[PDB]
Amino acid sequence: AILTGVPYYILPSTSRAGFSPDNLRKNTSQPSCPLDLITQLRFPPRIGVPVIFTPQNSSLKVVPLSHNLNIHTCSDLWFCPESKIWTVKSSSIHRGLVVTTGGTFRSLGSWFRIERHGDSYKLVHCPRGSTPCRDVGIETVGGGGRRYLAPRDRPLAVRFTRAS
Amino acid sequence: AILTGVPYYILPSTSRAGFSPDNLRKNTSQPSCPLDLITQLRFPPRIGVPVIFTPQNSSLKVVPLSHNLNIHTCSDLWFCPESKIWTVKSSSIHRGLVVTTGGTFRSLGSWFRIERHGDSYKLVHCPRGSTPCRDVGIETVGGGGRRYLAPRDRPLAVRFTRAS
Amino acid sequence: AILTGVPYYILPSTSRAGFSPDNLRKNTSQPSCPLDLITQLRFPPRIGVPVIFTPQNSSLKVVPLSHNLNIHTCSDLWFCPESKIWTVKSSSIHRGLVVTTGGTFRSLGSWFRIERHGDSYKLVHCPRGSTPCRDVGIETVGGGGRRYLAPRDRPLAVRFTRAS
Amino acid sequence: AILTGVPYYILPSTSRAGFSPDNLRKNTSQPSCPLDLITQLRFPPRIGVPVIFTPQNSSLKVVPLSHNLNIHTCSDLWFCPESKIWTVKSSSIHRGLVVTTGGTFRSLGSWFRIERHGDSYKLVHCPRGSTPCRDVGIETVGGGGRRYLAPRDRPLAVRFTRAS
Ligand SMILES: *[C@@H]1O[C@H](CO)[C@@H](O[C@@H]2O[C@H](CO)[C@@H](O)[C@H](O)[C@H]2NC(C)=O)[C@H](O[C@@H]2O[C@@H](C)[C@@H](O)[C@@H](O)[C@@H]2O)[C@H]1NC(C)=O
Ligand SMILES: *[C@@H]1O[C@H](CO)[C@@H](O[C@@H]2O[C@H](CO)[C@@H](O)[C@H](O)[C@H]2NC(C)=O)[C@H](O[C@@H]2O[C@@H](C)[C@@H](O)[C@@H](O)[C@@H]2O)[C@H]1NC(C)=O
Ligand SMILES: *[C@@H]1O[C@H](CO)[C@@H](O)[C@H](O)[C@H]1NC(C)=O
Ligand SMILES: *[C@@H]1O[C@H](CO)[C@@H](O)[C@H](O)[C@H]1NC(C)=O
Ligand SMILES: *[C@@H]1O[C@H](CO)[C@@H](O)[C@H](O)[C@H]1NC(C)=O
Ligand SMILES: *[C@@H]1O[C@H](CO)[C@@H](O)[C@H](O)[C@H]1NC(C)=O
Ligand SMILES: *[C@@H]1O[C@H](CO)[C@@H](O)[C@H](O)[C@H]1NC(C)=O
Ligand SMILES: *[C@@H]1O[C@H](CO)[C@@H](O)[C@H](O)[C@H]1NC(C)=O
Repeated sequence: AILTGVPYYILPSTSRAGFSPDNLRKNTSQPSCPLDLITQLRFPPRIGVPVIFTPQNSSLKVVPLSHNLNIHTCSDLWFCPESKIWTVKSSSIHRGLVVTTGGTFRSLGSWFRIERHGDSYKLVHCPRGSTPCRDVGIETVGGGGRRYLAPRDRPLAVRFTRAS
Repeated sequence: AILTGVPYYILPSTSRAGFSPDNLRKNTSQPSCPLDLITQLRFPPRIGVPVIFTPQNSSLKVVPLSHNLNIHTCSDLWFCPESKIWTVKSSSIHRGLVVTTGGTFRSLGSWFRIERHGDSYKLVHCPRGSTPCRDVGIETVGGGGRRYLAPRDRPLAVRFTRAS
Repeated sequence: AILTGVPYYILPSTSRAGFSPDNLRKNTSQPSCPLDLITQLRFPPRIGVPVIFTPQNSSLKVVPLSHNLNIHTCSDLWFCPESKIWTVKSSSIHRGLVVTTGGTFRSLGSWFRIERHGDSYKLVHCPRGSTPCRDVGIETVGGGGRRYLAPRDRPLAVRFTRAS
Repeated sequence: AILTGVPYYILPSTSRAGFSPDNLRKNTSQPSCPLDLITQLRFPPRIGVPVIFTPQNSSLKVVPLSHNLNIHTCSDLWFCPESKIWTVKSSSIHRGLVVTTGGTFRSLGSWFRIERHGDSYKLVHCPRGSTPCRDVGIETVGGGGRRYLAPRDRPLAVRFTRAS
């Protein structure tokens, strides 16, 4: 059971290489962050930075699977003027959509879902909060060597583990 | 994509409780199986027994959506004299149509289709291989406590996991 | 130093999920194997089946990096009539090139190279034994849930470890 | 792809011995650095010190091949009064052209290009930002035992690793 409002790390189902907003990797003040990607921490594999899920249905203590929710990074340090809230933006250099921070709670572009996938989970992003949704996977194109979460063809199988 | 000929578990989109033909659940020799239902494994949830999809178009290597196919259970054990092939039968002791094994390849009553259902899928059954097709859902009436697949008004949203 | 004629396991740089020719996964006699893929062993991660490198330059005891070589599976069991030797074939369902067994030593399509990539290695496949080469990576398209090695855009970072 | 502004190690395509400006290798304050060479770290092999690429076209987010760019060392320590920017100087004590730091952004002598070299890459230097460009290779003459980058007839095949 995934709990509303409680911090979890998102990890690949088969690795301990977690994820962080880019601004937190760089760890310095930024004038702005027009495209703050969520990148994988790989050398060495590190747990990353937690997130919190907020179901569209405000009344729910347990996060429903396959239902609209918001995602935001849980971090007391933050080096962007923009929000911690996840969204999706278009990018030329990454040749399409990428997950980024700097969103807005309950906006049209803010909606993701957690869905079962094999014996674990996938994230999907749902434009306008409805189908058709797009799986969230790993991309490298335009990443210059790093891996970043993006709406993809192939979902990243993930699991959630409670933070600290 | 679902590949023709390859075994997949059928699973509810939000659950880990999969499905087995009753005869395999009982695991004992049967004199006949006039109504071998596909029952859900719930206590505890278990992935069940895989199936294989065979499109009506035998050229097809990838199973298409919204086209006639057969389904059969993938199991080396089999405790009924009848086949592993899925079909639909009427049962007054279940007040209506039920999914069962014991069908025949390419027969009038053997045709199902996989369709999109929101962010995932559903199975429908197509009498004589034509529309109207009816959604396959979960029933309980006359299951002696067990839940089993049956054509009904509301579909069961499902996902597919390649076996393993 | 990678030694000519000596068996190694190819592993991803950051996982213990190795690789096997499909025919060895199935472990039964096949009438033929028109497209025997090299698939990753993931549930649970397993070391896989070794390979042997044979440099184009027959005189060499140490495998040269960035030079033409052949690859063949090292296995006393074999369930295909075709060879253990790696090559690349076109596939419709996988939407392009895939690595397969069933090749021929020193043929035009038999040539791969091991090249340094970050702190480890990549495999590339070199049509006709010359540039331009294509990185070998992981693909899923048309794999029905499995991952298979294919000429790709993005290389799989790999390491080699001596077998048993 | 190499991204403008992002740090990468330059590494020989088949080796782990990378490169550092001499002043960083010595790690001691210098009164001037008339010829701060880029020397290879060999005993043992070490990845060295990253550089950043800046295309002459400042619009460009991805570094293109065969176009004028500047290179500079990425280091917070710096022991020369001169800059981190790469250039080429004549040195009669090295019998000819050598790569050095201490250049100036966008100057006549500051232009290098990344070109394809077989299955990998090479750096060339372009006097006045035009052809003919000369290959950058490794020399040793007058290096007091050390190997250093220098324009020459034979290129050093290189690869690039994003820093880390
Ligand atoms: C379900 O029914 C099967 C009946 O065919 C069982 O297989 C049989 O198991 C016997 C006792 O272990 C064995 O003497 C028989 O040879 C075998 N019959 C066949 C055709 O294989 C099966 O038992 C399981 O599998 C066997 C091979 C052992 O591993 C047992 O420990 C298992 O219980 C029955 N399975 C279950 C889970 O009840
Ligand atoms: C290379 O030169 C640097 C000279 O600036 C060294 O940094 C200096 O290290 C001193 C002794 O540790 C320290 O008191 C100084 O504050 C510091 N200077 C500056 C500007 O940072 C450096 O020494 C290494 O780094 C320091 C911070 C410590 O970690 C030492 O243990 C290191 O040796 C010299 N580095 C090497 C590898 O020689
Ligand atoms: C990162 O940034 C914060 C705030 O600027 C600083 O206090 C902290 O020490 C930094 N370094 C590391 C290694 O976390
Ligand atoms: C929230 O969820 C409950 C139970 O699933 C439901 O009864 C209620 O109507 C939902 N509220 C909204 C606003 O969707
Ligand atoms: C069956 O599928 C093949 C491959 O897509 C197609 O070309 C062929 O026309 C189809 N046959 C029928 C009867 O629909
Ligand atoms: C696989 O196949 C071989 C030869 O047919 C057989 O002898 C072996 O026991 C098989 N099973 C396993 C689990 O390796
Ligand atoms: C094999 O390699 C050696 C050293 O690299 C070389 O001298 C020799 O000419 C090579 N032979 C062939 C046939 O390429
Ligand atoms: C620089 O690159 C941009 C983006 O590709 C291009 O559109 C522009 O025309 C280029 N400018 C010059 C001077 O080449």
